[PDB]
Amino acid sequence: QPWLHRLDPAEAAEIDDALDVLLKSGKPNFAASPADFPLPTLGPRLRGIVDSIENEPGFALVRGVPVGDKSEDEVRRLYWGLGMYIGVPMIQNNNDSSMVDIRDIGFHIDSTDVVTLLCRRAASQGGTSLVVSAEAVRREMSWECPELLSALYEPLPFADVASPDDERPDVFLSPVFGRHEGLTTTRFYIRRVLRSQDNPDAPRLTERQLEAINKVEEIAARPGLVTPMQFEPGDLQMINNHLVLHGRTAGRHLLRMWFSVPSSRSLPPGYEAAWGTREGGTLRGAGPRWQLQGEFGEFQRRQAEELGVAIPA
Amino acid sequence: GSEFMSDQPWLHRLDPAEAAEIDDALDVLLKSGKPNFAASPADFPLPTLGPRLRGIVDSIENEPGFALVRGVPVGDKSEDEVRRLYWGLGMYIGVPMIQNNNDSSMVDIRDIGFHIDSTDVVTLLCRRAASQGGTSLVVSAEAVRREMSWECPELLSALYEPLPFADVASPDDERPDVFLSPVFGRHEGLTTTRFYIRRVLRSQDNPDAPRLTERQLEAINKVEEIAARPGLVTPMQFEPGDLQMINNHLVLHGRTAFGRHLLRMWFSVPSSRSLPPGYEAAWGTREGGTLRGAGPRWQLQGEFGEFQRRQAEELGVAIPA
Ligand SMILES: [Cl-]
Ligand SMILES: [Cl-]
Ligand SMILES: [Cl-]
Ligand SMILES: [Fe+2]
Ligand SMILES: [Fe+2]
Repeated sequence: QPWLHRLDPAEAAEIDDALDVLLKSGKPNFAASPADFPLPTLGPRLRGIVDSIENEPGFALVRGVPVGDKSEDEVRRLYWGLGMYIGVPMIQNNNDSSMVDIRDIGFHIDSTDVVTLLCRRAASQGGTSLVVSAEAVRREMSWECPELLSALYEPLPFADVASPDDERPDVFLSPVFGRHEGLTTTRFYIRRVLRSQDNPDAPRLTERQLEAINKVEEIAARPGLVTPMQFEPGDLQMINNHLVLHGRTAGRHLLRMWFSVPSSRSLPPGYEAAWGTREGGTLRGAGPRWQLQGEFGEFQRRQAEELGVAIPA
Repeated sequence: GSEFMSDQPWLHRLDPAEAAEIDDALDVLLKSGKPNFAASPADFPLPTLGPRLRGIVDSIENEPGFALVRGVPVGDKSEDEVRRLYWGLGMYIGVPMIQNNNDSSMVDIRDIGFHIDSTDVVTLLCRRAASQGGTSLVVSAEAVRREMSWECPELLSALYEPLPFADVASPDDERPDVFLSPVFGRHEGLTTTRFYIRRVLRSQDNPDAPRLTERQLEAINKVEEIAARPGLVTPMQFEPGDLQMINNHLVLHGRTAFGRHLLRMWFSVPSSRSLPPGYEAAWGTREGGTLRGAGPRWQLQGEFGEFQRRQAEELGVAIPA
């Protein structure tokens, strides 16, 4: 498939050699640069793949990352090395983590420009990853139930993933479907919309809005629109959250990273509350207060200058 | 990519050898002594351009849904000779259709209103171009529908429900026959459109046709408004020898205001799309790749009808029984 990019032996061996440089450098992750994880041929190719998910269908699966003979610690450093050719990593939670373990789901986006998942160990049976184009869903609705689209273009309340108190979350407004200068952007997450109601000041969800978001979920789950993906050790999935909704079917171990990327799209008016800034190619996304602190923060600035990602002041 | 050509991808130029091939083909046709309705590709041989023409007509089933062939040698020909040349080219395009109540299968166009023609593929051969203006305009119907899905989705339902159209095949234009058809439809993943405001408004002259509701009038007006926007329109300035080919299921066409002379033909084609339920009234048959379109009663009669059957068998166009 066009979204599948396989690594050949030389490229896999190139990653092993890159990790050796990183391990032998005596530098910790947050002090490293791409020169400490050299990918002479795979580097430019990875940048190109990340650039390509700015277009439909908005995701890519890289296959063949050599993780089988590595320790868990070594895989994380390898993953960190690959991330230096993807984007600027972001803190993802209130625990100052920039790499989250997924071990032992309705369609949704992650609150970041690009999310990646590296599979170290695959699920025995279930755990099939599901991805769908948000624009394809919007287009089905435009044929089948256009009367509901207006509800998804008006801003709806979302609980902020960065809320310190999840029982009384901070809330921002965002449309589910938007577009700016011809580039579409989506935000969909039923749980976050329902949780927004725990803030008594947030607007109340009308039944029309509830009907519309439920319609989005129903259509996204249809066979004709879904692309299933059964992760194998060494798979690196990359998703553009402006274009893709992702989900999962019912000793797995995946590693998640969040990235700001230099090719991200500028956003429509009013999207500052949800994303921090409208301008594309900037350091943005969930939990602004988490970012740009300590050694990790100094890595973000160096990495942003390396890839050409602007840091809003 | 790595190359960026001057010509648009929908522009197909003829080289000298291809032009000479048409000149030679016309010589064969004129020297055979056969009239148009008795001829076959054997009487207008295009060894290299024939297959290329078939491929271009097949390719307009996909986006962008139109093509402009440039360089047909018409400059030194009489009006009569250009018509014979055009007829020869049509034997590699599709099965020609009767277009009006005077049994014409080649109509003269002489001296906005986006619309389709009531046929699968319409072609225009430019013998003479207008000195100033007269720019041909084409727009993607699905692109118009998609703007509406963003800007005014509440109006789309009115365009998916059948609307009344005056039938071009009506004997009495002041008392037209009327059929119902949606403005936008899709079947098995392939979209189809019908749009022509004048025809929709003229349907009201038939007292039996349904009266146009406010939502329908607002919706069709919105389609016209969006189609005329600069960002969606593709202009084309015809030159002598240009052959424009348009797939009416995907493209709406129009013209800007002003010795113009174009020749129009209508074709059933073997790669045409199957249509949604209820489209029989407007098209005759839903099945794709069949002889269909406006005025079924006009077709398959006399010598022209026998040419249609021979031509349909050559190209693989089915004739429903
Ligand atoms: Cl999230
Ligand atoms: Cl017509
Ligand atoms: Cl009319
Ligand atoms: Fe997620
Ligand atoms: Fe026309």
